[PDB]
Amino acid sequence: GIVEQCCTSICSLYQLENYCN
Amino acid sequence: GIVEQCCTSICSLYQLENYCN
Amino acid sequence: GIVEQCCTSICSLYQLENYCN
Amino acid sequence: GIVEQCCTSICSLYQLENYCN
Amino acid sequence: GIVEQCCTSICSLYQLENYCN
Amino acid sequence: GIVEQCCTSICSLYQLENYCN
Amino acid sequence: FVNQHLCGSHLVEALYLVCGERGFFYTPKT
Amino acid sequence: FVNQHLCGSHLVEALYLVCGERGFFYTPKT
Amino acid sequence: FVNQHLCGSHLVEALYLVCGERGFFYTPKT
Amino acid sequence: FVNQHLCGSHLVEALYLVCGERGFFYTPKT
Amino acid sequence: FVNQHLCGSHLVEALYLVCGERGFFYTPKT
Amino acid sequence: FVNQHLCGSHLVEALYLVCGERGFFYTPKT
Ligand code: NI
Ligand code: NI
Repeated sequence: GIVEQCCTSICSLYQLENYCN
Repeated sequence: GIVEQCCTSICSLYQLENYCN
Repeated sequence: GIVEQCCTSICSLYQLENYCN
Repeated sequence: GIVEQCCTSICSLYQLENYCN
Repeated sequence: GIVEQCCTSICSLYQLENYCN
Repeated sequence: GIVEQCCTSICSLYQLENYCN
Repeated sequence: FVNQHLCGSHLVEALYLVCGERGFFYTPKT
Repeated sequence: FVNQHLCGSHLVEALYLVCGERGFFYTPKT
Repeated sequence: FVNQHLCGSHLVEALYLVCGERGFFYTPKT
Repeated sequence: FVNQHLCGSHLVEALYLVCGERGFFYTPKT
Repeated sequence: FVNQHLCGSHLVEALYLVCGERGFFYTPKT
Repeated sequence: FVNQHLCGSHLVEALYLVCGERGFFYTPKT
């Protein structure tokens, strides 16, 4: 999920857009 | 400059990227 | 909606709780 | 204290009201 | 008081230090 | 660097002024 | 709990505190 | 839903949220 | 330049930054 | 150090930085 | 990515997210 | 009173606090 993708691992600002509305 | 533009107007993350080292 | 209400007026933590998953 | 109750352990928003004025 | 001064006027970190425990 | 001085170790608000402009 | 005046990032902060973990939807007007 | 960990600046943000105009004390040595 | 770790309130700040008026969902149980 | 214009959560942030650890009292007008 | 209205500490936050690690210069008008 | 740890976004908030209109540089690779 986002926590695994961005907190446990690392993610780009582009990955973060996956969770926009 | 950038600081004033983001606050009084609007700015993009792409403009902000110019201030990275 | 909630976003606009909290900013232009006032809102309670109880109203915010409606937006939890 | 609050650090032990809320940081080392976990606490609810209701517990946090223990430290209002 | 301090809360109102920092927001409506300006305040120094030195004034804020008076509110430390 | 600042990360070593202030994050890995600890630093004072006075040390932080070392990185003003 | 007290009432809240919350704009921008400050609202998302409040949502995060109130919800954790349950998560939340941030849904501003278009 | 289990509760969350609040430390440091995040803890005092949450105190501000809950207490607001009532005000609060943050006393970690206690 | 390698990417950074974003957790908790810092993660939702970054979601707000990227998404803004589009809005977003923060769903850690997912 | 420079002078500060500080409203809402931003003041509590500043108090936290200035004080740590000593802690502080947040005491707004009623 | 969306456009941003950013004042005070909120701009520095945005700079930190956009840059990490590369770092950044915060350079307001005098 | 011993000093505190400041990392990541919290470190740059503190830099903004101390430096304000003077501006600053955040250069973690240094
Ligand atoms: Ni943090
Ligand atoms: Ni703000």
